Amino acid sequence: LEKDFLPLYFGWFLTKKSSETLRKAGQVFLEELGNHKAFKKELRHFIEKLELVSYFGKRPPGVLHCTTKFCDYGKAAGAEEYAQQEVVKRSYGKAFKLSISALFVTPKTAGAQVVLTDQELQLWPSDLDKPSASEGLPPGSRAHVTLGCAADVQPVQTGLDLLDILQQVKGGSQGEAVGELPRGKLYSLGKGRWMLSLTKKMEVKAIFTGYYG
Amino acid sequence: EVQLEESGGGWVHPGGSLRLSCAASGNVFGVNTMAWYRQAPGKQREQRELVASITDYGTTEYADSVKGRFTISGDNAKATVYLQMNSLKPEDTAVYYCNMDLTVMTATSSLYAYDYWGQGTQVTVS
Repeated sequence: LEKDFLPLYFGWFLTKKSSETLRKAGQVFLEELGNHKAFKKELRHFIEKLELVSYFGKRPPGVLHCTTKFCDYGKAAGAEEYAQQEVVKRSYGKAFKLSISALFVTPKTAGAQVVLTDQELQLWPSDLDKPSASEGLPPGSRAHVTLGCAADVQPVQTGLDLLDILQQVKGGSQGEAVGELPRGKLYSLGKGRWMLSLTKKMEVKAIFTGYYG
Repeated sequence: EVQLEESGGGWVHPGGSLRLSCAASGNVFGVNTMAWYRQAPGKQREQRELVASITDYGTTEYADSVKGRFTISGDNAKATVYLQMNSLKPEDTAVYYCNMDLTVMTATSSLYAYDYWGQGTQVTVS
């Protein structure tokens, strides 16, 4: 853990293979959504042929990851406490398996929903789970893997858009499957949100460690 | 401890094509960016100009001088990049160096982003 020299943030970082399984899966999704009749209808609710791939190709270059605690080398609030935790120290470099339950896209971000296990939640902080919809959403609902971003969109947006998506998905206001994609059921949630509920949970290998950049 | 290894390059008459590749050997955890710079005959290395770039996401940036003639490819899984050059001009003569912003895992499992350079590949157009 380097009890002294802290990273920019902790989190689960996907291996080279899992990273492309998810990365390429997220591309074909954006390729299907952009060519799907449902999405084409409500396009004015989302903005030529708007190729979603290029639209979401602004993510900061780097390895796909599910962040836990942003530390800023200890300058971020709570960083020192999180790193000094025994579970965090005893998990550095340990490999975990992250479950991807669904893909999603909004006018701002395009990400993947992560369903953390009981032990993975031991590393989930208790500050990154109380924005606006986290009240009534369970702990760890913000867990995600950012796959894409619009022009001026910070990756932190992806977690909030997920909570926005889940807040409606819980309220039964997602509606009915507007279509069945090869991977799962497409759902139109209005206000630009979309979800590909994966019929089969995508399993991705990931290592919990710190990133210094 | 990664090593960048170029390939391709040669002597071509104006209007030909070569495919410059560049793999990465070692303990690379992931690729963040892959690019191709070039240094013309005479230049000093301080004047290495960007020729083509590619991101993990697949976003490409090119130089107008080559945009439409060259085409950068990629493969994050094998840490390999390609630069298929088309309709080559004499002004394209240079040594094409391979750049790679990569994430690498230290022994303590920590992750860092490193910038690696390649030795070079000779490209001649005449």
